[PDB]
Amino acid sequence: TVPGKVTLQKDAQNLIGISIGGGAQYCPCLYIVQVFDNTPAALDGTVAAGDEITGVNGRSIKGKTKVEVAKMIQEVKGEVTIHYNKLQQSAV
Amino acid sequence: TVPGKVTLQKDAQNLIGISIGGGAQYCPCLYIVQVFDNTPAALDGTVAAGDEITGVNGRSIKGKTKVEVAKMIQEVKGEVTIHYNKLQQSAV
Repeated sequence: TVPGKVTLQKDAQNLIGISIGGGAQYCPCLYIVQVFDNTPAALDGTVAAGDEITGVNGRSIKGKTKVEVAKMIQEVKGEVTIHYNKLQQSAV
Repeated sequence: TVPGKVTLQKDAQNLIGISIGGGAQYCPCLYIVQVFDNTPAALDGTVAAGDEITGVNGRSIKGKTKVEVAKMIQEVKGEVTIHYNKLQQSAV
C-alpha cells in the first residue's frame, strides 16, 4: 500500500475516464475498475485498474456507494483530485 | 448484479489469466482486476475486470487474502471452477 493523490483535468464532457466499482452491502471499498483509453485519466497515467479510491477533493468516500462517489466526481468541474492507494494483485 | 460459475481449463503454465485484488484488511471482498489477452479466461468471455470472486471449486474465499485466494486456484490442476458475481460500475 503506497498512498497518493492526483489532480485530473475533466475533459469537455465532464469525465476523467474511469469506472468505479465496489461500495456494496458487504464490500465497503471502492476501486478504479477500468481506465478508458484516450481520457484524461488514461493520459496522466498515475492511476490504474485495481487501485483503491480513498477520497475526492479532500473528502473521504468511507461508507458510500459507487453512485454517491460517482456524484461526488460529477459535481466537481474543471478538475478533480482523486485520493487513492496503489495496490498489488496476484496473477493466476 | 448476477451470481454465476465458470469452469476453465488451465494452460501449460497451470494458469487461467486473471489478476486478483482486494482480500485485505478493511477491504474484505475479492475481485478480478485484469483478464489477460490470449488466455483461457479471456478466450472464455464469461468474466471481466471488476467482477467479484466469491468461491473456488465449491469453497468460499470469504475472509481470505488475495495471496491465499491465488494459492487455491494454483493448487487445482487441469481445470478450475470460479464462482463469481457479475457486477456493475459507475463511469466518470
